[PDB]
Amino acid sequence: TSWRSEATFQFTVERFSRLSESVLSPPCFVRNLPWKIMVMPRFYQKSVGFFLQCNAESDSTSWSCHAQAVLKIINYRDDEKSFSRRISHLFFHKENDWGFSNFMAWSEVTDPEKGFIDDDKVTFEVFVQADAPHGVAW
Amino acid sequence: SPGEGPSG
Repeated sequence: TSWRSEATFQFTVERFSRLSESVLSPPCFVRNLPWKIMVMPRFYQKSVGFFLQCNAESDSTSWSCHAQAVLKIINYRDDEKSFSRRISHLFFHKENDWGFSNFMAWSEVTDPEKGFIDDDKVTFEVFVQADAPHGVAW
Repeated sequence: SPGEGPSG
């Protein structure tokens, strides 16, 4: 159920090579809160920005939830070549997302020989393990 | 660096 303490969810970004604005997945409910994948191009050389967002729409300022997560870009040819990074973060209203602005090089993820992109689609996955929240279910 | 942190 939505009260579960962990879940894995995926979001496939289409027309990936043409991405310009941040894109957001539908919510996955864990600890009864909505978690989402956020992806955007970033520049510093171009990189994939990949973030996990928690409970961002709520106007509450009382809530918090600590979670650990694995953020993964799927390699569709060989899951052993999928690329992942781990985070731990206390999510709350003023810091409702966390991840990596330079998760991977854009030129690598979009390289058709590497196995992450197919039909201009790239799939992102999050495994999130969340603690019981505070300041929500009183 | 992988740029760990918030999106904004």
